[PDB]
Amino acid sequence: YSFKDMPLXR
Amino acid sequence: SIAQARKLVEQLKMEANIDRIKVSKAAADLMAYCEAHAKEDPLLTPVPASENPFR
Amino acid sequence: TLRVPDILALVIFAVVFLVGVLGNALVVWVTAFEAKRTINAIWFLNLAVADFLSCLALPILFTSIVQHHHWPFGGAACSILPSLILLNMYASILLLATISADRFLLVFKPIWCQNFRGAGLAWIACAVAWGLALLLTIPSFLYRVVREEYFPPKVLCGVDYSHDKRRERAVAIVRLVLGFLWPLLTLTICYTFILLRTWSRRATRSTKTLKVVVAVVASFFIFWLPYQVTGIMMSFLEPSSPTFLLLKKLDSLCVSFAYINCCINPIIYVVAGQGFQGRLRKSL
Amino acid sequence: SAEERAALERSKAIEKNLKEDGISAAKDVKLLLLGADNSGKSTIVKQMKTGIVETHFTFKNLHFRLFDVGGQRSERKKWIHCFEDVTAIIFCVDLSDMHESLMLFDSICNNKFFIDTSIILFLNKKDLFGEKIKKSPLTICFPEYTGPNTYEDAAAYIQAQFESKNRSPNKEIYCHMTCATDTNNAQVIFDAVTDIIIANNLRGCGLY
Amino acid sequence: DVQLVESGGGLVQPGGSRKLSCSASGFAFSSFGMHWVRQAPEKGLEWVAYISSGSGTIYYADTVKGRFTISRDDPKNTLFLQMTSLRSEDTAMYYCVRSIYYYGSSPFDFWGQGTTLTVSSSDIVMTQATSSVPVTPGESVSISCRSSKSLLHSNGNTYLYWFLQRPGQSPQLLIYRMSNLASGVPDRFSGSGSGTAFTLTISRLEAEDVGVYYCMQHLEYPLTFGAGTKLEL
Amino acid sequence: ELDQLRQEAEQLKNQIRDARKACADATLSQITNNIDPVGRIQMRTRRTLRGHLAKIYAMHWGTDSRLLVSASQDGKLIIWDSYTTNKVHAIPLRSSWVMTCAYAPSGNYVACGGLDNICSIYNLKTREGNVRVSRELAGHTGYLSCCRFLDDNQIVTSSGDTTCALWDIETGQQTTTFTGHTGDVMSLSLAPDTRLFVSGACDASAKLWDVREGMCRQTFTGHESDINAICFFPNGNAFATGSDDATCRLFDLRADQELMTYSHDNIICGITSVSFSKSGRLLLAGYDDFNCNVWDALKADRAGVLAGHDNRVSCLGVTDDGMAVATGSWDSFLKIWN
Repeated sequence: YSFKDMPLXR
Repeated sequence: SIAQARKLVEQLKMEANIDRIKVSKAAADLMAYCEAHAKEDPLLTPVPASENPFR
Repeated sequence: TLRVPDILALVIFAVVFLVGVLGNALVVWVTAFEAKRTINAIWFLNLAVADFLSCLALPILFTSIVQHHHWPFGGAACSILPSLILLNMYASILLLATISADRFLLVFKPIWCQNFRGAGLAWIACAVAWGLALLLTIPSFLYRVVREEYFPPKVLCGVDYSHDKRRERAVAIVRLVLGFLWPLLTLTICYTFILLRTWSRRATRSTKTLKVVVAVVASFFIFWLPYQVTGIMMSFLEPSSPTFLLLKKLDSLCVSFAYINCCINPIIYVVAGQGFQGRLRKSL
Repeated sequence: SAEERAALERSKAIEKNLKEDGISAAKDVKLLLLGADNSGKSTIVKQMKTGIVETHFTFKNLHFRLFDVGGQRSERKKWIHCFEDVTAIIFCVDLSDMHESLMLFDSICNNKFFIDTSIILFLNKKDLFGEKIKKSPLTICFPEYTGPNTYEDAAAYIQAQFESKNRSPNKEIYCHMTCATDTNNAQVIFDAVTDIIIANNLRGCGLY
Repeated sequence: DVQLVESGGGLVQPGGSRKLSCSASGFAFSSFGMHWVRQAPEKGLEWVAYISSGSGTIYYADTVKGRFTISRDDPKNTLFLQMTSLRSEDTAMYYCVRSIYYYGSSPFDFWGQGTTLTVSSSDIVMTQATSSVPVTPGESVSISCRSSKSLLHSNGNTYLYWFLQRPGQSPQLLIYRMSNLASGVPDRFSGSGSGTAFTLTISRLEAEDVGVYYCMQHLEYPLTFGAGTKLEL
Repeated sequence: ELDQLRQEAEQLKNQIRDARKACADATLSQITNNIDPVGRIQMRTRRTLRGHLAKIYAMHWGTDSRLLVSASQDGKLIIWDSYTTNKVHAIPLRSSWVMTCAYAPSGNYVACGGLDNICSIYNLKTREGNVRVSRELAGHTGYLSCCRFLDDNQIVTSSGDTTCALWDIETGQQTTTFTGHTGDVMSLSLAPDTRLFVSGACDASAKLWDVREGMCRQTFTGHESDINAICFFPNGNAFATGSDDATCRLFDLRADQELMTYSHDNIICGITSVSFSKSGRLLLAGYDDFNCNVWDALKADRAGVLAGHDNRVSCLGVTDDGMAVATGSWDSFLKIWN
């Protein structure tokens, strides 16, 4: 359980 | 200041006995030289790039 | 059809791209020729290079957000690109701080600067700034992977932090501090001292320095606070939380508001810099 | 190519030497020392320790260069453009004279080349000026004066008359009554040059 | 008073190592190049090494590459030549030559004296088809040279040189670039050519013009010489 | 009796004016109005020499039309190679206030001068491999303003002391001096025959000198301000000057009067340099308006313009063969046009 969908710009 | 006045008078007297010619003769001579040597002037006539040393 | 503030993000991205492709391209062209003859051009050359690279890399978020989070590229691009896109903005911030420090040093020590000041010091400072930006961005290309689920197919890039939770809370606070707190204090202290010394006595008051300082500091603060606060709030909350959704929605708008400064910052140099109109002909 | 690579190397070495020489020589301040005749320029120059005389010294890690061009009797317009980019002027005036000094100051301050160059003003011979003003009043040369016949008021009037000729808000003038003192002219010049270089750096950085 | 004195000669066993020095006094040493031309006891001249001003470029002969080093000490005004593993073919007399390179310069202007050295037991070819020729005072003589590849460059300059070596002396420069006469030489000598053929004229031959003449090229860095022609009265 | 002297001087001047006006039957324009023009002239830069640092003042060509020379306030006097944009020599000066430079026709010596009232000569063919000072010439009371070589042994110099002199380098003694001017002499040009030369000073006048005998033969009083440039016509029977009145005029030696004026209503800036062409049809004159103009000699109309400099064009020159023209400026740059 390791996922948070961080947007490209970050 | 007599010496300077005498020198000026002598200079004027020396310059007052020159030989003069008409203006037309001088203009004609200038034109003759211009149209006699215009054929070898590389500024009025652009030189071809083949012979240009700065191309 | 994306009933979400992302429309404003798209509009801002398009406008910033249009104003940023130009500007700090003629700026970098002008400053490139001035090298080897003026020491006051290296700072602006590096800043313009970083800003131009960021603006040129900008039009990838547009394509990534018009589609519902699909990743055309492979794993290597996913692990390479974000570090390179963060390095430019971090180097820009450090370059601004270094320029302010250089201005303070020039103001408070004229004799020493006249005796000993060469391009080597400027190049060393710029290299140090780039190295520190690289150190800041080094934790990016070692925790970013991609996942392929079994739902209706799509591929998306996201950071993967293991059950060890004490790692995110350290890197986030470190980057927040070393990217927002130190440059702000440096700018404020340096500019306040410069203004006090300049206005202390006559033959130096200009009334333009106050305008330039305000236009720099206020813009920096206003356009950089929301992104940092949103990042530091997101890095702590649990993924299964009700407050996560608002930040998840506002991330893109915050990113656009942050990148607005990257196209604002060359206008100050273009306007304030005297003789720019006459220098364009000389550069050409 | 041919052996012309050796000539190219020679040219590169010459260019490097030229750049090094320019960098080394671009670390000095140059001052002009215009003034009247028998105004006391030589005395203060010697105290500070036919063609053009160039005396120079070093004070507090700063190298100065002073130029005296009083040995040439010609129109000033012919060679005044050669002394552009100078830091300042060291105009000197004696208080025991004077109209020629005012005319020269007015001509210099209104010149086109020197529209943004600071001027340091020196007033010499204070003790003998006080002795003379005790002997005779200032009305001999300034009939329009109306104040008393002491020293401070006359000095202030003369300074104001000299200063009123300026017609540019960007110029700064530093007046001083030296009274044939010692070890103060260098300090005054150092402060003026420090202000000038600070202003120049601020202008060059883009804050003006 | 330009002068160059050499030291460091003697007898060397095979497999040894020695050094040679060239001391200069009378001119600006820092602005001149260096050469190490050598001559066999009974043969012609050969080129060895080159040291440019500023110690930027160093060139070596293909015969001694990887076996000798050239260095310059500008403050002390000395030239060094360190050689290792001397063989039986390295016996010769070594010369010290100076040259300056710019538009209008005259390279190989001055030659040293020479030091002896005895050891115990893709190129351009210059051809001289003459070995001995008799002359009489008041007459005229002609010497010819040839090259495998044309020396006329695109810029219009031909790189050919002529030297004369009197008995028991050091060679000097007479004609450089096939048309220019060196300073101090009389007007009796003139050179001309076209392409791969060259000719030298020695009209008004006196008793001080007896010696051996050499023709050299300066187009490629592996400089090559000729056999030479003897002119005996 | 000064009154009688002044009266006779005025009478002589009036007689001279009447005699000069009695030989003005026609003008140049009326005769020339029946020839075709030259159209438009377009010139473009080919080389840019960037080695100097501050306000190059003087330049001169060489007789081979391949080597140049330049002087700047930085204290350096270097010579260039136009074809390859190379640097071959660099001579440092004792005084940084220099205003003139000259190249010997043989190519063995170079000369310079300035505000120190001394003319120096440098030797470029030393056997030691370096350029060294040969002689230092002194004797003038004011600053130097021009210097030209006659041969490898004698030089001519114009100074600000309202005088000119002829020197001998072998002994450094002033052989012949020339007097008669009133203001500061600024320009000097040499005739092709090397038997006469003209000069122009700040009293708005010019006069011709004889080298062999130090006498003045003729005087011209056309302009109304300080003369800054002068140059002989290639034929050798005319010359053109330039003043701060923003005008240029042509004089004839045989007729002793002006012939044409070169002025426009849109030009107010003065002239700093003047030069001719190989055939004498073109006239190039630098201006204070940061640019130069090319004018027809026989028609008195503009036939081109040269731009590219951001400051004063302080010097000008044309090669012997007429291949190119060189311009110098206060921006520390040199350009070659063709």
